[PDB]
Amino acid sequence: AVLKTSSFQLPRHLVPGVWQKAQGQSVLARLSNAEPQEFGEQQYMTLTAPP
Amino acid sequence: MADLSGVALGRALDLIGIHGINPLTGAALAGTPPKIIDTTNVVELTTETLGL
Repeated sequence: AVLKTSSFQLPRHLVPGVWQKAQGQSVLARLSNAEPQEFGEQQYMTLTAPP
Repeated sequence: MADLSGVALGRALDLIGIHGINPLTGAALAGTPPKIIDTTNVVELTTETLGL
């Protein structure tokens, strides 16, 4: 019979890099600016009713 | 509170001149005074004219 590459069982070539679907990013990080905070619960003053 | 006092005295002119109400209590002023909403020129919104 004729010799064919079928008989060699050659390994596949690995191609560099990874293909990925993109991830949706944070909206709150873009619509609200980050304020500098110290560790813990913050408290904010609100006006409940006017005179 | 100092800023809120000025706007409370500004808003009173509209509530007196348009509506004839005392702003604090929201009740009508006692005299039956002239108010802009006394006018007989009313256009009253039906569900057909509402939205135009």
